[PDB]
Amino acid sequence: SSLSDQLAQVASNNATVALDRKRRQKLHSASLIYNSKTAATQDYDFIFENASKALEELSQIEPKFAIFSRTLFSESSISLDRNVQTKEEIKDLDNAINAYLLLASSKWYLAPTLHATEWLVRRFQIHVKNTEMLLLSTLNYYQTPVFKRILSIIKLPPLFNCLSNFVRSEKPPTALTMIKLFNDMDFLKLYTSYLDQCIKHNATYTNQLLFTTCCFINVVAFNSNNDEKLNQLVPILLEISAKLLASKSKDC
Amino acid sequence: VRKLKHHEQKLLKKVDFLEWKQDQGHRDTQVMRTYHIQNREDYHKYNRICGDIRRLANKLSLLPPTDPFRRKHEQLLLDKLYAMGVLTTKSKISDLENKVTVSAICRRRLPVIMHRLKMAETIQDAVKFIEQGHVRVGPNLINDPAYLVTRNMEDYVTWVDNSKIKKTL
Amino acid sequence: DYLLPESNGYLEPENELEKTFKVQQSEIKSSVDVSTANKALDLSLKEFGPYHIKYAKNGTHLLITGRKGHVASMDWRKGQLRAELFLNETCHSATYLQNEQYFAVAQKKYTFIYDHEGTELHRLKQHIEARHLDFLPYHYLLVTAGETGWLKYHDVSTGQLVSELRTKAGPTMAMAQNPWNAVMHLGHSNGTVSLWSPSMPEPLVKLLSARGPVNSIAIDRSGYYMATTGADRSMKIWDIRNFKQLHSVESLPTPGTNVSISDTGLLALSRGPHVTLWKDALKLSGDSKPCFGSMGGNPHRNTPYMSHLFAGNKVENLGFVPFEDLLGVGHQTGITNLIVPGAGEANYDALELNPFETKKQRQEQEVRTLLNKLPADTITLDPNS
Amino acid sequence: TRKFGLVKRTLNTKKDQRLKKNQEN
Amino acid sequence: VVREAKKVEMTEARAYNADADTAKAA
Amino acid sequence: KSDFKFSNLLGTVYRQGNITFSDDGKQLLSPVGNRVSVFDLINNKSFTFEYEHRKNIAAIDLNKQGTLLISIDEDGRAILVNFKARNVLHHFNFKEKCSAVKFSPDGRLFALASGRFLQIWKTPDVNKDRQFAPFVRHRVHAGHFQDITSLTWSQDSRFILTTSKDLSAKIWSVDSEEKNLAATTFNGHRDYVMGAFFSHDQEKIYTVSKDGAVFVWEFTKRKYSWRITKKHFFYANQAKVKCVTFHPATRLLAVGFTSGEFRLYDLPDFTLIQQLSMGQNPVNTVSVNQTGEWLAFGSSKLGQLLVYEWQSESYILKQQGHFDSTNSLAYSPDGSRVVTASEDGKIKVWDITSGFCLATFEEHTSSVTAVQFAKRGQVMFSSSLDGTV
Amino acid sequence: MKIKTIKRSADDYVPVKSTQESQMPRNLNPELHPFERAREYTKALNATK
Amino acid sequence: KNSKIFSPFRIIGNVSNGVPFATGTLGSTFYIVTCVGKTFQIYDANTLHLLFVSEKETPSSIVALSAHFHYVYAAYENKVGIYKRGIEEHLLELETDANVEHLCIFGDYLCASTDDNSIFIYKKSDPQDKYPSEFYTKLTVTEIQGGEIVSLQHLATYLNKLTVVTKSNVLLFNVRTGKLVFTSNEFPDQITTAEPAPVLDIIALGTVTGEVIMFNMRKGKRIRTIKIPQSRISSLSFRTDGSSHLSVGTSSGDLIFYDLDRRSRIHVLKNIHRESYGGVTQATFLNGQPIIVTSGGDNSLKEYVFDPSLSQGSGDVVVQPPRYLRSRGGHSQPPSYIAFADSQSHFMLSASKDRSLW
Amino acid sequence: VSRNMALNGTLEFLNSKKMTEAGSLDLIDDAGENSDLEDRIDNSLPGSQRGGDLSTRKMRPEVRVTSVQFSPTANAFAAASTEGLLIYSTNDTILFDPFDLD
RNA sequence: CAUUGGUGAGCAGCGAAGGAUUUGGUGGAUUACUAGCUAAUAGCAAUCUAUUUCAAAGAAUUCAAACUUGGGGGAAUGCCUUGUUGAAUAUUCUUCAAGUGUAACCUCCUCUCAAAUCAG
Repeated sequence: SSLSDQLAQVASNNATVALDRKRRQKLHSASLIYNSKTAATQDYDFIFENASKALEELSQIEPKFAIFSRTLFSESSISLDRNVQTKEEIKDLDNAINAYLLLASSKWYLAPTLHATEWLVRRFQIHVKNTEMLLLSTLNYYQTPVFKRILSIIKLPPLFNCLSNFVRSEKPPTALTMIKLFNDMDFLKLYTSYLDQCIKHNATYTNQLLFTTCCFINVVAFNSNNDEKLNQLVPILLEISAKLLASKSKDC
Repeated sequence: VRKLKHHEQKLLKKVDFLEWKQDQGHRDTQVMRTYHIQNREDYHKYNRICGDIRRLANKLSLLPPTDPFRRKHEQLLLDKLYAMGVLTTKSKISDLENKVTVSAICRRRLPVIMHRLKMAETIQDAVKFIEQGHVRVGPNLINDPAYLVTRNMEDYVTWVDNSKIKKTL
Repeated sequence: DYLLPESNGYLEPENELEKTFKVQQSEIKSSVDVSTANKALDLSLKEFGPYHIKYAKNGTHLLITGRKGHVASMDWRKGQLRAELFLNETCHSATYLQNEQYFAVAQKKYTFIYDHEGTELHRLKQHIEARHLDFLPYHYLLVTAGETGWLKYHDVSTGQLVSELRTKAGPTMAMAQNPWNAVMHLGHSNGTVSLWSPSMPEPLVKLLSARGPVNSIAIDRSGYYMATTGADRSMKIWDIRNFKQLHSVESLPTPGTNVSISDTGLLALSRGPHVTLWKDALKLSGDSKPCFGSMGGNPHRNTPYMSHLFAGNKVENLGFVPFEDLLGVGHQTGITNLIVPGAGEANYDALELNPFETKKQRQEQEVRTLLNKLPADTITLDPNS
Repeated sequence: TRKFGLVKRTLNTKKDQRLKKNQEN
Repeated sequence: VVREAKKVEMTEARAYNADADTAKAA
Repeated sequence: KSDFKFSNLLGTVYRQGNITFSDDGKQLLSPVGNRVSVFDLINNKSFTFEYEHRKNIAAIDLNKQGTLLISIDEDGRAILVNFKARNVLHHFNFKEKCSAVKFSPDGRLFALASGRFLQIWKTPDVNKDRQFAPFVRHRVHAGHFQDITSLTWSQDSRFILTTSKDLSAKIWSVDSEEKNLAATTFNGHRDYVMGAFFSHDQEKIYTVSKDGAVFVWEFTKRKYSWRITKKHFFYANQAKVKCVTFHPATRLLAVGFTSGEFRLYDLPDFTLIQQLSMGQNPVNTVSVNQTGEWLAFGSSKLGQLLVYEWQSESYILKQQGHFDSTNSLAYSPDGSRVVTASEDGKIKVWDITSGFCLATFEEHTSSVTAVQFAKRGQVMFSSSLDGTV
Repeated sequence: MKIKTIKRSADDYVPVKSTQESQMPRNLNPELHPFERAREYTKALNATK
Repeated sequence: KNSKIFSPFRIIGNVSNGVPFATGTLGSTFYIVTCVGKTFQIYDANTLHLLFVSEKETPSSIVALSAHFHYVYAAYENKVGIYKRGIEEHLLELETDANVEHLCIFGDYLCASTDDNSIFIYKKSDPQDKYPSEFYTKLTVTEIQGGEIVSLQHLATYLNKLTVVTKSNVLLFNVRTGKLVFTSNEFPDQITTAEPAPVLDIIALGTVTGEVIMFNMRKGKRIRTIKIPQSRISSLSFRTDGSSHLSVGTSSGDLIFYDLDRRSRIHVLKNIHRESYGGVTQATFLNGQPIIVTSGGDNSLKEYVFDPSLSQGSGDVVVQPPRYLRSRGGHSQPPSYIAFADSQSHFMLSASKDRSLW
Repeated sequence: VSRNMALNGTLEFLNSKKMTEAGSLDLIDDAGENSDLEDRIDNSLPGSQRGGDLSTRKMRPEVRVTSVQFSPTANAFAAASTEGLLIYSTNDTILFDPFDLD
C-alpha cells in the first residue's frame, strides 16, 4: 500500500478517540438534535440527565427499556469511554447497544426515542462505533427528518453506500434509493442478520416489517431479467421467509 | 511565528527561524526560483565551480602585470568562458569576478536558451517539453533539462522531428 | 505523591510455569484497551530503504526516515500526516527540533531543516556528514555527529553554529544525548564513548566502554544508568553518576544494533532480527544484571521481561513513545510499535511536555521554551553546578 | 501518473508570510 | 457498493505437529 | 555471408570484481563491464566469452582444472560456464549480493560469500550433461554479523574460513564431523577484517584487517587453543587497505591500499620486499598464481590492469582502457590489424586473434575522431579535435 | 499472565465541554524536571532584564 | 531408446495433472507439491513461482503426494520417494507387487496403503532422525473390516492411532502394536474423500453421493451431515483461519463453500476446473490463512481468497464470495503445434486442442 | 551490442516494480551509503554528456556504438562500442571444443 | 461548388441468444525459478525458556585519524603552531607574544535577463 492510505486507515481505527481538543470539538459536537455550536458546549452529565428524562418515559411505555437504566443509562455509566475498554468488553457494549437499537426501532416516532438515543450517540459514538446496527434498526424511517439528521452524523459504512450523496442533504432520501440499497446482495445478508436477530429477540413491529417486504419485493421486481442474479437471490429471501415463519407473530 | 509582544521582543533579540546568515539570505533559492532547477544541489554544483573561476581569477591577478604567462593564461580562461557564453563580453578581465554568478552560468541552461528563442511561452513549459522529449541539440535529443549549452552550441537546439509540438508551431 | 492520577501498566507471570517473556504481540493486542491496542502501527513501506524512527518528546508526531528517500512526519495518533518528502539523496536520521512544525534530516551530505508541510527551510553549509542528529530543547541545540571526527552544535533559535569539536576519534558509531544533563555521548571504534559539552574542546571524560566498535548507547531518564553496547556481542550497564559499568552482559548471540531506555526503567536491546526488553535491569545489584536465560528459575538470575523476533528484517533503530507504553522499531520495510505494559510513564507533567496540546497551546509553549533556552556555555557535567 | 518537472518546492522569499519583510501587507 | 479486491498478505498461524505423536518401547 | 556471431570483446580492461589466474599462470581471468576476458600471458592471446551478464560483475572464479567458470553479478546472478567450451551451462540466481566465489582446491565443491551468509554448494559435473537444477547446496553457514567480504579454502578442501566487515574471521570445515577438529572464530582486530588466510602449513593463520593489521594465529598454549603469537602493522598513516591476497607456499602478502600503494611481505618474518606506488588510484583487486611469481592489480578508478612480477622488477602487461571513449575503429586492408582511437588521445593497434594493443600513440592531447587506412595498410591517420591530423 | 497497560482514557485529559479549560496533570518527579537551577536562572535573568 | 545428440531436460509447460497435491509449511509460509506424470513440481504459494522439480523422472507415474516440512514424499508404483528439495534421498520400495494408493505422515511413522487393501508402516530409525527409513510392518484390511482403501489420515491428538478410511467405513490402528483399536460401522454410501479437521476427533467424508459427513471417533458417531444435490465430491478442506468454513470440491469442477455455524452455503464456485479432466481434483485451504489453493486436471492450479468481511457490525454473516487470485495454467489438451518464438530461446508458443495459445 | 541493466538504453521495457510513487527506484543517490569515503564523495557536474569521466555524468552510461567497419577478407565486422571493441565474424567453429574429457 | 465540417436525420451495408465507450480494484509477467525463521554443520516452523550460561579466544599510529571548506577580504574574540613565563609532579596546566595563521567568528560578491511592458 501507500503510506498515506496506510495512515488514513489509522484514522478509521481512531475516528472516535479524540486526542487534540479540536478532535473533541469535532467528536462531541455532532448529535441528533442540538446544533453544533450548542452541541459543542454540553457536559456529559447534562446530556445524561436528559437521557434519563426521556428514558423514564420510555421505560414507562414498555418495561423492556428499564434494563438499560441498570447498565447503559446508569449514573455510573457516564465516564466510561469505549476505547478505554477491552474488545471483549466492547463486544458486550455492542450487544447492549444493538439490542437497544432494534428495541427502540419501534418507538422512534417519539421524541423520547430521539432524546434517548442522542446520548448514546454522544456517549458511545454509535453513529461511528456501531453504525451498521444504527442504520439497520432505523432504516425504514427514511422519510422522517430525524433519520435525515442521523444521516448527516453517521460515518457511512461501505454496505450503506447509496446514501453517500444524502448525508448533509436537504430533501429526504427517495424510495428508489431504498431499492438500490437493497438491490445489492451482501446488503441483503445484512438485512437477514438484522431480521433474524429481531426474530429470536421477538422485537418485530409492523411498519418496519412492511418496509422489509416492500424492499425485498422490489428487489425481485428489479431482478426480473437477471435470472442468474435471481438464482443467488433465492438463498437470501427464502431463508428470511423460513425464519420469519418460525415467529409466533402474525404480521411476520 | 507569533507577532510576539513588545515585552517578548527585547528578550529574543537575535533569534530567527526563517532567514539565517548561514542560510545566506536564501539567495540560492531565488536563483532556484528564477531558473527552476529540479534538485537544490545544482546551484552548489555551479557555485562550487564558480568560486573556482574566481580562485584562479584572483591569483592570476596577483602575478606581476606584464608577466607574459599571465596575460596569455587569462586569455585562455576568457576564450573558454566565452565559448560557454557564461559572460556577455570578453574584452575586459573584470567579468571573471563580477559577471561569474550562478545566475549567469544558470542562464546558459537549456530551458533558458529555448525560453529566449520563444519556442516556449514560459521557462517551465520548456522544462516540460524537454521532459516530454521534444527538443534536440543538433544530433541528439536530450532528455535532461539541466543541459549546459555553450554559445556555439546555441544554434543547434531545434525541436525534435515528427513531434506533436513541432507541428504545433 | 497521591496527586499522581495514573499508574503504570504491569506484566505479571501468575505462575512459575507460565512465563513472562513468552507473550507475543498479537497475544498482547487482545487484552490492551482499544485505542492503546490500536496505537500499535504496522507501517510496512517496503519500497524505500530501511527505516529510521523517532517520536517527538511528546508522542504526538512520528518522524521516519527510510534510507533511500523517505522523510515522513505524521501526526501519528490521528490520521493526519504533515510531511512526506522524497529526496533522492540517502538519509540517516531525523528529529523534530522544537515542535512538529520544524524538523531536521540527516542526509548524504547536508543536514536539512524543514517545515511541517515539507518545505525547505535551512540547508546547512556545514554539517558535511550527518550520522546522528539529536536534539536538546532546553538549549535549542541541534547536535550532529557525522562520519567526520568533528561534532557540530547549531543553535536553531538564533540559527547559528555554536561550536564544532574534533574528537580525533574518527567516524561516530553512536551518539546518545543525555536528557538529564545535556552532555552528549559519542561512541567510536576503539570501544570508547566520550562525554561532550560544546565549550570543552577535549571531551569531558572518555570511557573505554567495550572492545570492538561501539554499536550503540542509550541513557536513562534520570541520567543515572546508560546502557552501552559494543559490536563484541556485549552490553555494559554504565552508572554515569560514579562512572562504573554495573553489569557486563557478555556473549550475545549477535551484537545489538541499538539500545533504548524507557522512562520507568525498561531497557531495549535490538540485535536486529530480535528486540528484547528488560525490566528494572539498571539497578545496582548483579541480580538485576540483565541475562538471557536463568536456569532453574532462580529469582537472583534475571530473565528478559518482554521478547520479540522479527522474521524478515534486521531492524534499524528504536525509540519508546515517552509517555506511552510502546516502542517504535524501525525495520527494513517500516515501523512497528511494540506494546509494552509499563515502559512509558503514566503520569506526565503537562508543564514539561504536552502530549495533548492545542496549536495555540503549542505557540504559547514554544515561546515559553525560547524564553527559557539556555545559552550553550551552561552545558555542564552537573545541571546544578 | 506524476506531473512533469517534479521540482523541489522550497522557501519563497516573495510569498512566505512568515518572513517579517512580508509581515506588512 | 465498493466491491474492490484488497491486497491480501499471508499472515502466520500455527498447526499441529503430526511428527510428535509416537512413544517408543517400554 | 549473413550469419555473424560474436567472437571477441576488446579492452576496458577492468571495471568491477575479482581477478584470478587459472591453475596454470597462462590464463588470467578478468571481468569486463559484464563479460569475462581471459588473457593468456605466454601464448600471447586474448579472449572474451560469447555471453554477457545482465548487470555488472561483482564476483568471479574459475575451476581448479579450468573447467567451470562462475560469474556473479552485483545482484547475484550466477552463470555457470563450461570454461573449456565457452558455453553457458546454468543461470542460477543468488538473491543476495555476493563478494567471493572460490572453488575447492579439490574441485569438488565451491563456496559463496553472500551477505552474512556463506553458501557451500557442490560443483556441477562438466562431463555430465546439463541438468535443470545442477546445483546442490551442501551447507550454509550463517555465523557472521555483517556482510562477508572475503573467503578462502585451505589448500586442503576440508577447511574454509571467511571474513566479514564484521570483526569476525571464522573457520569451519566442509563436513560436520570435521567441525569438532576446528570450528572457531577470530576476533580482536580493529576494523573490517579484509582478508584472513591459512598458511601453506595448515597450522599458521594469518588474519589481515582494513586498519592495517595482521595477526598470526596459532594453535598454541598459554585444553589450549588459538592465541595470537604476533601482530604486524604496515603503519599506513591515513591510507587503509582495499584488497589483500596471500600466496602460501612462498609466504607472501600482496596488499592494496586506498592511496594506491602496495606492499609485499614475508609472513613468518613480516619483512617489506618492496613498496610500489601503483598510482593515485587504489588497488581494487590483487591476485597471485599457484606459482606465485606474477601479481595482478586492477584500478577501478581508472580502469586499468597490471600484471607485474614481485621477485623481478618487471611487468607483464600495463593495460589502461578508456570507457565511453572509443571513438574511431579501423580495419586495415590486412585482416590482422585494427585501430581504435579515443577521446583521451590513445590510438591502439590490435590483432584480431591476439587481442592486444600492440602499438599505442599517446601524442594527441584531445579527442581523436576518425581513422582510415590506405596503401595496403601501411599508413594510418588520425583526425582530431586536437586541431590536427 | 496478567496483561495491563497505560490508558489515557481520552476524556480526563481532554475535557467534554468546548468551553471547559484543559486538565493539566503534573508530576513533580525530578526526573521529569531536569533543570531546577538553570531554567529558574534563565527565568530570573528574563525577569531582571 | 537413448539419444546421443539430445537428452531430456524437463517437460516445460506443466503445472499439475490431477493427482491430489500436498501442502507444506516452511516456518510461516507455504509450498505446494503437484504431480506431472513421472515428475513432481514445488511452488511457493505466495507467488506461484516454481521452486523445485524432481531430480529424476520416476520410472512409473507418481500415484500419491504427501509433504512434511522439508521432506516431500512421492509415491509411484511399488516404491515411495523421500525427497528433500526434489532430490531422491531415500527410496522405500514396498514388499509387494501391489500399487501404492495412498499415504500419510505422523509421528515417528510413515503409513502408505496399496491396492491389495494392505497398508505398510515405516518407522524412523530414531525420533532423533527426521525421515522414516526403518520398515516396521504391514497391516491389512480384510473384507470383514473394510472396503477398498480410499485414504489414510491421522487426526491429531491420537497417539499412534492410524485412521484408514475405505469406501465403506473407518478403521483405527495402534501402529506401534499393529492392532485394530476400533472399527467404524459402514456408511451406507460409497465414501470417496477424507479430510481431517481443526476441531478435535472429526474426520470429514465426502461420498459418492453429494453427502459430507463429519464423523467422531471418541464418539464413533456421525455428528453432522451435509447434502449436495447430484454431484460427486472429490476434495474436502477446512478454512482454519478464524471462521469455521468448509470446502467441498466436486468432480464436476465446482467448489462449494459452507459455514457450519450458519448451517449455510456461502458461495459455490462453478467451473474453476474442467469437468472432463476430473473436475476439481484437489482444493485445500492454506492453514490459518483465508487462501484456498485449487488444482484441476486441466493442467491448471488456481488460488482463491475470501475477502475479509464487509460487515463491521456482523462480520461472520456477510461473507464476500471467493475471488480469483494467482494461477499457473497449462494446456488442458496436449499441444497441437509449437514453435520457438524469440531469437534468444526465451519464449515458445504452444497451441493445443484446448483452443488456446500459451 | 550489449545487454546490461547498468547500461542505460539497453532495455526496451522498464520493470514497473521500480517505478515508485515519486521517482524511479534506481534514480535515488545510493553513493552516499558506501563504507568508503572516496566512493561516498560525489564529483558529478550535472549535465555532462559524453564528457571526461564516468562518475561525472550523474547518470548511467548510454549504450552507444561510435565506429563501425568491415574486415576485407572474411566479412567480419567490428564496432567499437561503449563497452569496447566488439568483433562479429564468419570465422565459425573457432569456438574451441575439447573432445572426450576425463 | 469542395465541403474533404460535424450535428442531424436516415438508408444501403455489416451483423449468432446486444453493440460502443469510460474507469475503479486486484492478480500475472516486466532479469534466468534451489523453499521460511533462527543464535545456523544444527535446531525451529505448537517455542526457544527453568543448559544459553560457564569456557576459551578477544585492547598499536605509543593521541594516524575533515581525504569532504562557494570566492575575496579580514579574522577583533576563540583555536592552532612554535617563540616565550610560572606552578605541580620526564609531562599536563597558569601566563604571553609572533603567525599575507585559521572549514569558529565580521562584511562584499556568488540577484537586476536582446523575457515582457512602458512613456520618447
